Amino acid sequence: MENFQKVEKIGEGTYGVVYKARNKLTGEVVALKKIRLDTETEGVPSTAIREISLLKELNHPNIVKLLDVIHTENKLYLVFEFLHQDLKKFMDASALTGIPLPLIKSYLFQLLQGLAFCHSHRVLHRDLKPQNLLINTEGAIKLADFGLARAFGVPVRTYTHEVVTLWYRAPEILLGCKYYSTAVDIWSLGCIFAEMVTRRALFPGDSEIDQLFRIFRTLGTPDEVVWPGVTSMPDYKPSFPKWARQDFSKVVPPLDEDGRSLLSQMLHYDPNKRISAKAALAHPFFQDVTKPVPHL
Amino acid sequence: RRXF
Amino acid sequence: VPDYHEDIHTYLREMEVKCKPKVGYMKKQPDITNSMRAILVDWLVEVGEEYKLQNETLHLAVNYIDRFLSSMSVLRGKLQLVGTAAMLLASKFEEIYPPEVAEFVYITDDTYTKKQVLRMEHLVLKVLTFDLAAPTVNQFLTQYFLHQQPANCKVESLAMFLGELSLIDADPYLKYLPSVIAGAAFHLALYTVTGQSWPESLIRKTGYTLESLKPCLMDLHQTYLKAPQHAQQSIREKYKNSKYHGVSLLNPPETLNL
Ligand SMILES: Cc1nc(N)sc1-c1ccnc(Nc2cccc([N+](=O)[O-])c2)n1
Repeated sequence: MENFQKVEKIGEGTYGVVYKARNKLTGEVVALKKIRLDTETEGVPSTAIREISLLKELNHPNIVKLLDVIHTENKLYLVFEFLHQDLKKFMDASALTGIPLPLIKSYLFQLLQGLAFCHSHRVLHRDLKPQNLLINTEGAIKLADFGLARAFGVPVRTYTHEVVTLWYRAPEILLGCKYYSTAVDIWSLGCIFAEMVTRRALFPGDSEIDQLFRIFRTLGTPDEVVWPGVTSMPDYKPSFPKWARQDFSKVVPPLDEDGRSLLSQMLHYDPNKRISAKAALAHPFFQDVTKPVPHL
Repeated sequence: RRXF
Repeated sequence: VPDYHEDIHTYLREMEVKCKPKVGYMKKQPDITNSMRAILVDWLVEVGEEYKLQNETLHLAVNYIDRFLSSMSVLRGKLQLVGTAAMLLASKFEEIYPPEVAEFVYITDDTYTKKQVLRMEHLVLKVLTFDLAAPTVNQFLTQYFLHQQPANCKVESLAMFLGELSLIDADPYLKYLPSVIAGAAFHLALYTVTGQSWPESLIRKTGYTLESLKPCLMDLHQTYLKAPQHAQQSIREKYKNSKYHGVSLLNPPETLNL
């Protein structure tokens, strides 16, 4: 830590504060995450355990790079490549004009690449949200914050009390599935795709039931035809109202036929039929993908 | 249990 | 989604080689023995039962112990400290919420302090260089179970039993990668329950013929035959539960037809 000068606080992640820092010997600018570390009572938090072990395994252009781990008696620091902004804050600043469609396409393409790489290496991110998606000045976007990530060499059991996020949560979790699958990450990314396009959260629920119901109002209340098994899932109720599926030309007006098609496949109700990240990369929507740079 |  | 079944298996096959312990490390430990290790692992089986931990957590903890003891000499009075920190770390990695640290002090009958446990945690992270996502027998078995025609829950439970038994005895089981032990455990379980044999679909996928599994299998057959007389009995007691269809009450075949 002697070779780093803290410049400023840039944010917070899972159980740690993130600083912009510079290496005084090499000149490199890094992002330093200082883990909240209680040395007498609980030790190294499970978020830092998972983030370190999983990110050391994951070397990809669209996943944030862990450069180094500095582990002393009373402090734990993670050294990352520095990235300039998060997606949440970028879209707040691009509200009114909107993020240009070509840049939306590029970001989605890149996020799918990073996600596909995670999944092929048995890592579930589990908490994809714009605040965890990081951008640089050169047009790259990267997955960040692997604190809630899990290795799925054996299937991951769902949390009784979900800590993950309401708005980007898959309907199978809300209805009480016993395990996560890679499909939960596709669902979140579909929500983020729609959010970039329309300039607002697709499903801004205020509770779990309201979250389900906001999904039902846009996508239609699911049944055995659309989602075999749904009516015998732990938290399914026959008293659920019946809403009609909305035309995606109303849900995401700016988006063309290919975009609407991919979206609907990323928001498929049945986790077994929801499109995979690898398959999504083959979709015709990415035929004309380019790499524009954002105005930060 | 203490254990060797 | 089964789009990554192959990729994941291939990737686990690659990582199990990297997370492998040194095979002859106990010979170079001057104060501890295979037999002590066996007592330690057996105790951890029981701890996972008391605290209703997942079986993967046990498998992970053992992997962490053997890799730690591969580079660090440990006196017999501290071996339990190593195990306890391993189980804490595995629980943190694998469990939805781990038992509190205090619970890990209590399970040793307060032979160590909370601070000792936490600083052993730090030391284990240092020596393992934070590489905790190790493939296990339990992971390979879980993936092999997708190839049952049809799925049979005695087979699964008995294969898990046999997998766990192998954690207890460093000689011979440290010789074998987890995918190989899982292979032998699955065949022997399938054979024991139905008389069937290591399926061609798994021969294509693993690239393991039954013949290549033979050395590990003969070891595992003897272990299974001699399980009721073994000094360590926690796994047997564990698998008597209705949860597991009593498999450890089924009778082992006196011959493998090999
Ligand atoms: C490792 C890491 N985890 C996060 N969570 S953010 C983070 C990180 C890594 C690299 N660069 C950045 N920079 C950055 C810039 C702007 C905003 C935010 N944010 O935390 O709000 C982060 N943040």
